[PDB]
Amino acid sequence: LVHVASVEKGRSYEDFQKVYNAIALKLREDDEYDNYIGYGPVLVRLAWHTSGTWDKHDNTGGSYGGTYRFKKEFNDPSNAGLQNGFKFLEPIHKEFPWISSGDLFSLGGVTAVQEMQGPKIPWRCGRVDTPEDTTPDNGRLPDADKDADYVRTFFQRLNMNDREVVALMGAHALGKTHLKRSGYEGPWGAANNVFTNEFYLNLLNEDWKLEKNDANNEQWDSKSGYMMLPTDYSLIQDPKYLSIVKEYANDQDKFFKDFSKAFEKLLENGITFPKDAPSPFIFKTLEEQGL
Ligand code: HEM
Repeated sequence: LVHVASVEKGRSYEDFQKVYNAIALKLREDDEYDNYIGYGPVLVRLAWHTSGTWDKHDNTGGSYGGTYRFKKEFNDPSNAGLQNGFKFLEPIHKEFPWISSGDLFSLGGVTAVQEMQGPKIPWRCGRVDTPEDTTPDNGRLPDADKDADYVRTFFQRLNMNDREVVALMGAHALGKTHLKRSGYEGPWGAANNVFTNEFYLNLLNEDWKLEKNDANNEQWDSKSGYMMLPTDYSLIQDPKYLSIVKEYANDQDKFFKDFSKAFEKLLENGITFPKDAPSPFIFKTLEEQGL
């Protein structure tokens, strides 16, 4: 099945910059969430999980249809906690009812990365809501208790190569694991609502110990109070991933550029953009606008 991008009727860059801005202003205002981490990280994860159900083999799942709004997908165990990002976006959608669900979930992620001082992420409009029976089944998002071979094979289904995988994983600088959500507990670093290459630096430079958490799952822990999932740690166990981790730990600009490309790609998988579609939009941050 082909999913052709269809611009919300009559809308242009300024309309979407207004949606961006409303997201960004609420991110600033609603600062208490998650012990003052704020909503940035969970909005990035919402964008990824709503895109990451895609299957390149038959074009099922993906960001286009905004199917997270249906109960089979919002109740996926893999999505536990993302309801907080959805609730955040509800007043945004009420103010701007013309935006599609897929466009809003993906734009939330872009806006969060940029407002957290991350790279610019070009973003295209035109996702169209599809019906409840197009919702992908549970089980397409990845397990955390696995090794590098698992990670590499998993991401082939999303058409991501080694560099794209290691770059995307750098988003684990953000937010934290929550025991009641995923069976893992703790942040990956100190700067968890500012977008930096800290994930790679901590992988290489902390002294990690393999411990069991209070849900009886293994995770890697440091004396600084940081953690890594087994799938994170696999990036320094596999020699191909290790090389790339070292590259990003040593070049913040390269990480930013490669993350931006991979994240846009993730958010666009499955979508056909007509030859005469608008060019991708690059939104200004609140700071750049003086707001
Ligand atoms: C092998 C792939 C991956 C696995 C197994 C994985 C697993 C996890 C787990 C278990 C959590 C903690 C959930 C919780 O307890 O709240 C988490 C959080 C998160 N993940 Fe991933 N992840 C992967 C890839 C990614 C990618 C590709 C991105 C986005 C580019 C991403 C962004 C995030 C963010 C931002 C959080 C923090 C959420 C919060 O603080 O609420 N992850 N991930």
